[PDB]
Amino acid sequence: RNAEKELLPGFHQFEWQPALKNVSTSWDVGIIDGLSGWTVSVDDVPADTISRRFRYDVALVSALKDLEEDIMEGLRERALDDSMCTSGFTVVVKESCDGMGDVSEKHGSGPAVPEKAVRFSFTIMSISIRLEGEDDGITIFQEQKPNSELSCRPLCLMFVDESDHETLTAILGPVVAERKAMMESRLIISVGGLLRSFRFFFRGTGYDEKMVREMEGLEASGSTYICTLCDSTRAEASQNMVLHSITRSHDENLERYEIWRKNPFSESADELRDRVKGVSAKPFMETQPTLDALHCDIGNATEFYKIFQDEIGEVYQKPNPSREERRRWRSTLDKQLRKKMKLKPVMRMNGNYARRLMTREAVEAVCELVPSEERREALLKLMDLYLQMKPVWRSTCPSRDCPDQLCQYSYNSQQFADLLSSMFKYRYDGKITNYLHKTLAHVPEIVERDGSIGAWASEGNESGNKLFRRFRKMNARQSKTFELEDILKHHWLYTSKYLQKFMEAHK
Amino acid sequence: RYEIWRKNPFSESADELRDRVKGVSAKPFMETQPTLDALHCDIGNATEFYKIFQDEIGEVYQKPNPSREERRRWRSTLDKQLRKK
Amino acid sequence: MSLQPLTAVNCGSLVQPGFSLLDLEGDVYLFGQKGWPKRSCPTGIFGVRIKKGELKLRAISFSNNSSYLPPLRCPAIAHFEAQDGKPECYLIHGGRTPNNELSSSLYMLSVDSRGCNRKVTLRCEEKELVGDVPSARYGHTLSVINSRGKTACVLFGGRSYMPPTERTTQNWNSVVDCPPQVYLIDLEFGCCTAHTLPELTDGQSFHVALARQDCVYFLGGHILSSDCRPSRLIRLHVELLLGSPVLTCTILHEGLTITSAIASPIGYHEYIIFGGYQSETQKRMECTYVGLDDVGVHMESREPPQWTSEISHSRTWFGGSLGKGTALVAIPSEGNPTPPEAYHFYQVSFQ
Amino acid sequence: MSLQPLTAVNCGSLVQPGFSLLDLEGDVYLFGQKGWPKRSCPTGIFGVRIKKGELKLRAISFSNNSSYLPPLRCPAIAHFEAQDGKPECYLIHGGRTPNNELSSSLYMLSVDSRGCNRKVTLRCEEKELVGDVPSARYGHTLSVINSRGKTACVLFGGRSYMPPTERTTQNWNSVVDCPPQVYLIDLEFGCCTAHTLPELTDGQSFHVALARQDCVYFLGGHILSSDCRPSRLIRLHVELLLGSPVLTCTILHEGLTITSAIASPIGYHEYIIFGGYQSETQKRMECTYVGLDDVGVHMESREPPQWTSEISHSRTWFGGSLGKGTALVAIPSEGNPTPPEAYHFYQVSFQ
DNA sequence: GATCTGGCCTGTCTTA
DNA sequence: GATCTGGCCTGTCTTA
Ligand SMILES: [Zn+2]
Repeated sequence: RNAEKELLPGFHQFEWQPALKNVSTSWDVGIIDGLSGWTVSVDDVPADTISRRFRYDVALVSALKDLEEDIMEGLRERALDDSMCTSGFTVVVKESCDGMGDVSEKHGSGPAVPEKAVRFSFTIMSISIRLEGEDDGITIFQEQKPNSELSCRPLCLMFVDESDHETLTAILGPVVAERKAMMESRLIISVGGLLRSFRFFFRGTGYDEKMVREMEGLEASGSTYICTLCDSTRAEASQNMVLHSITRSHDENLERYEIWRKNPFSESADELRDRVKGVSAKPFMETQPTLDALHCDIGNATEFYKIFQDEIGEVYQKPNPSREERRRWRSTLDKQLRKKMKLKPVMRMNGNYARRLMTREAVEAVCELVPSEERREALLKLMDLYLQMKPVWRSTCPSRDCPDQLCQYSYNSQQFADLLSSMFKYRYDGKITNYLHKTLAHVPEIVERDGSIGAWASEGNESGNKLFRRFRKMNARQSKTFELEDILKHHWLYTSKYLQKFMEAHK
Repeated sequence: RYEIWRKNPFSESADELRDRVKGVSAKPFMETQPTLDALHCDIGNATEFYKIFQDEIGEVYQKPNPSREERRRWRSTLDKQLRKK
Repeated sequence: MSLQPLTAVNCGSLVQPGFSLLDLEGDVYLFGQKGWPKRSCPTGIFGVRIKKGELKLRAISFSNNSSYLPPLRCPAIAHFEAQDGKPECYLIHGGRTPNNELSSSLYMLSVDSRGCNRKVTLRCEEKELVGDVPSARYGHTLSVINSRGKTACVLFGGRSYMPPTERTTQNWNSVVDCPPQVYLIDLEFGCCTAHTLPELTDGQSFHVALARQDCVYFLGGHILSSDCRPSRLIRLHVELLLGSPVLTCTILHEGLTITSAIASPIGYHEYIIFGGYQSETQKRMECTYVGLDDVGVHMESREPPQWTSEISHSRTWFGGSLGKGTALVAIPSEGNPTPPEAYHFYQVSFQ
Repeated sequence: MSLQPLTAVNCGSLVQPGFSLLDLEGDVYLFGQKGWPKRSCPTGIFGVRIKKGELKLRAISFSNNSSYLPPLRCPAIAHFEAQDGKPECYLIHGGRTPNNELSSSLYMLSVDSRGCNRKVTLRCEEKELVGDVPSARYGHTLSVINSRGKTACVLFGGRSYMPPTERTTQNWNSVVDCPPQVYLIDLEFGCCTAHTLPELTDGQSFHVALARQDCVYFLGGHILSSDCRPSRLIRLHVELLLGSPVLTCTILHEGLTITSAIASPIGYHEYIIFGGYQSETQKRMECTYVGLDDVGVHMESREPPQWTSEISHSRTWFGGSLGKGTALVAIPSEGNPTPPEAYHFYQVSFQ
C-alpha cells in the first residue's frame, strides 16, 4: 500500500513554464472527484454523475516519469550525450475517449446515475528531441504495440450516457481546458538527475465516428453530409468517389458555427445548412481530422456482408425483394459461413468476425453460392482489391512494412470505385456507407500527413474496456462512492511500464 | 398417473380426464423428493409483496379497474421511494 | 383548481430539468431541449399542443432573416407586451448553452407569419449590447418596464461561473452568485447601464420577478453565500427621465420563501405563484395567489389541488406556465428498463 | 413440378427433425410434436392447412373413446385404406416418445366425427399384442397386405437400443440395427408372428416401404453395421393360407441408394419419391417417380423442381407428403437473433 | 371539393 | 339470419 505511492500521480515534483493558465500550481493532487465543485443544489441542474479523474497534467508527468527508464536507455543507445541538449523534447500523446453500455447500477446510497459508463484515457505514442537545431526532430521512444491494452492510461472515469451532451461536457470541460491551456506551455521535470523540458503534441485519434461528430457539432450519424473530413454530401460522394480534399478542421468548424448562429446572409434553414455544410452546433473539443481504423474495418466488413446477402439471391434481376426472402438469404448465407470458414452469425459484428470475413478464401465459400459466373468473378476481384488496400490503413507504419500497396493505393481505389459504380450501382446510386467513402477518399492524404494510421486506431482504447469490466468486479471496493476511485487507481497501476519491466523477468 | 392418462381405461373425456389424473400429462423421467425450494420461495413472496405494495399505493380496492398508466405511475413512485429511503 | 395527468405521447426525450415555456399570441412554445438540436427540428423550439390528455410537440421553423438559437437551459425570460411598433416580444438572456457555457448575448424572439395551415414562423434577433455589458449568467431574472411613457428593461440576479482568473480545473464547475448590480437595458438602443444597490448587500438567484407599471417585485430566491431563502420580498422602482434612468429601491417586510417558482398569469396582472422549493429538501406544495397593485402586493394562499402521492413524494419537480391560469408540471421517473420517458407530466388549472 | 415458399405463421416451434404427416379423408394431420404436449393442445396431433402460402396448425381433439398418445418422433406409419370393418386406419408403431425409450406398442388412429364447424374429432385405439411381441424399434416400416382376402400387416427394419447386456451408461445412448426378422401382425386379433429369411442378411433403417396387392417392396435403407446404402432393392411376397401366413422374398437387380425418403402418392399406386439422402454427407437433390405393377416396380426420374440455393446448400432436410401429389419439405435455419421459428418450409407439387 | 403541412408510419439506410 | 368453434388478439397470471 505504501509501495505504489510512487507509481501513482501526485508524487513526483514538476513545474510548467510559463505557468499554466486557469490551473492550480499544486502538484500533490491525486485522484480527484471529477464533478469538480458542482454545488449540487436541488434548485440547479442536478448532479447525477459520479466520476473520478487525475488532474491531467499530473497524470502526464507521472506517465512520463515512469518512461524515465526507457528514454534514458534510448538516449544512451543513441549515444546522444545525455546531460547536454536536454531541453528540446517533443512528446506526442494519443488520447481517446469511448463509451460503454450495459453497466448495471449499484443499489448504493446515491446519487441516481445512468447505466452507461464512459472511459476517458490516453497513451504516450512517442517522445523525441530536436536541439541543438539542425536535424528535424529525433525519435527516442516509440510505443512498440500501441493497440495493446497494456498501455492505455485511464484518466477520467464516469457513469454518463453518451447521448446527453449537457453532463458529458460538464465533466469533460475541465479536462479539455487543461489540454488547450497546456499546449502552449512547456513542461519541466527532474529526470535522470537533471531538469529537462518537454513539449506536448496532443492528437485525439481514438474517438469513434459518432463521438467525433457529436463533440464537433456535426449531424450524426447518417446525415446527408458524410465526411467528417470533407464537405461532400451523400449524393455528391455517390457520383464521384476517389477524388476528395480534406477540409474540416476545428477552427473552421468554430467559425462555421458562429455563421450558423449569427447568420449574416439570412438564408432559410435548408440553404443555411447548405452554407455551413452541416455544422449545427458549437464544438468544444479539438480533434485531429483522422480516421479510426477499427470501425472502418467493421463498416466495410458489414457492407460486404450486405453485398453478399444481395448476391445470394438475384437483386439486380428483381429489384424489389420480399422481406421473407430477405431473411431466407440471411439464413443460407450464415449456413454457408458455418459449413465453411467456421463462422457463426452475429447481432452486432465484431472486428474479429470481420477479419475472418474479409479474407479471400472466405469470399470463396460465398462465390460458390452466387449462380452467375461474371458476378462470381466480380465480387471476388473486388475482395482481392480490398485485401490489397487494407494493410495500408491497418498496419501500424505502411511507409516501411507495406510500401507498394501504399504507392498503388490511389490507383487501386480508383479501380475499386469503378467496379462498384459499374456492376453494383443499384446499391450505390444515391447512397454510400460513411466508411466506404472515407476509406476510398481520404486515406492516402492522411497517411501522407500523419505518416501512418491504425497505430492511431481506437483499438488501444477500446480493448482497455475489457479491463474496466473485470476491475469493476475483482478489484472493486465495492460501493458506488469508492468504486470508481479504486478501479481508476488499479487501472493506472496495471498500465505502468515500471512493473511490466519486472514482469518480463529479463528473458 | 401417467399410465392412466395414456391407457385411459374408463374412456373419459379430456376436460374431465385431466381432473381425474389431476395434472399429469407426461411420463416423469426422474424422482425428486417431494420438497420445496427455499430460494425461489423467497423471491416469489418478495415479488408478491412488491406487487401488493404497488397496487396498494394507489387505491386499488376502491376503484378495481386501473389503467396501464396509473399502474406504471404507481411503480415509479414506489421505486423512487424505496431508493430514497 | 385541478390537475389532469398528461401523456408525453411520442418523443419525451426533449424535455430537460430546467427549460422555458413561451406563451405569445395564443399557443405556447417549448424552449430548450436536451443536448444540441437534431435535424428533425433544427430550430430548437417546439410548439406545444395539449389535446385530450396528449402532450404533443411540433416543429417550429424560423424566418429566413432570423438568427438560430442554442437550446439554453435556465435563461431569463421577459415577455414584452404589445405596443409600438412591434408586438409580441420575448426577451431571452442569457441562459446556459447545452455545450456547457454561459451565453451573454441577448435575443429577441417573436412571431412572424401564419398559417397558411397552422404554422408559425418565428424570428430571432440578436442584440448587440453597448456596454457596460451584463456579465454572462443563469437563473437571473429580467422584466419589461414603462415609465413616462418610454420603455426600458431591468436585469438582475442569477449566478455565474467562478471569476476567470480564480477558476481552477478542480473548482471549475463551482459557481458563485454574480455581484448585486442591476442592469437597465434599453430595448433599442443597446445601451446597458450598470447600477449599484445600497439596499442589496448580496446577489441571489431563481427569484421570480413580477413587474407592473414602472415597478418590479422580486420574490424571494436562493442566496448562495449564507444559503438562506429570504422571506423578505424586494421591490424596486425605476425612474426614467432625460437623460438619466436613475433607480430607487425598497425592502418589503414579509413575503413568500421560494426558489424556482412558476408564475402563472390568471387575471390582468394577478399571477398565482405555483410553488417551488421552500428548503433544500422539502418542496412547496401550497399553491399561492398574487395580485399586484400600486398600493402594494396582495398575497393570499389558495387551497392547493390535491396531489397524487407520486408528486407529493417526488424528490424534485419543475415546469412552466401555459398562461391563462394554466401551467405544466413534470415529475422525474424511475423503473427498469427505461420508461423511456424520463418525465411524467401533469396539467394544472385554476377556477 | 413446382415448389413455393411457406411462412409458418404463428407456432412453428412444434416441428421436430423427425415427425409424421397423416393424410386421411382430405385434410392431413401433423404428428410428433416437439417435447411433451402442452395443454394449448393436450391431444398431441394437429390439423394442418396451407392457404395462400401460410401454414396454419389447428388443435385436434380426441374422442372420449380414445387413448392418448405421446409425440413419437420416427415411427412406422402404415396407412390402411377404407374397407370393412371400420375405415380408415393409420397404424403407428412404435417410434420413440419425447423421453428416451421406444414404445413398442401399436396404435390404431381413426377419424370419428365432424364438424360441427370444420372440426374433426379422432380416436386412438391401442391394441394389445401377444407373442412373439415385436422388439421395441424405430425407423422401421410397416405395410398393409391382403391375401385372399384376409388383411394382415408386415413389420420390418429399424434401429433399437443396445440389448440389456452390452448396455452400458457410456454406450447407453448408442443404437444398433435390430435383427432382421419380419413380423406379421394381424390387425385384429393381436397375434404377432416372427419369421426370418436367408435372403435377409441384415437389418436396415429408414427404408421406404411400398405396398400393393400382397407384395411389399423395400427400397434401399441405411445399414449401420457395414454402413452401406444398398442399391439392392428388396421384394417380398406374402400369402395367408389357413392356418399359416406363408412368406417369400427376392432381391432385385437395381434399387435406390436413398435413406429417409418421402413417398407422396399421386396416381392409383404410383408414388413420387423425393428421397432425403444419397450418402452420409451429401443429400439427394434428384426427384424420382416410382410406379409399381404386378410385373414389377418401374422407375422413372422426372425433372426435379429448381431448388432455391438455400435448400440446395442445406445440410439436412425433411418433411412429409400431404398426399394427392402434394408434399411438404422443411429446412433448418441458422440466424441470429433467433428467428425464432427454426424451419423454413416449402410446398412441393407434381404436374 | 382539395390544396397544404405536418404527422406518423414505414422504409431502408447508417452509426454504435 | 346465427349458432358454434376456433381464432387471434388481448390480457392477465406464474415461473423463470
Ligand atoms: Zn470526405
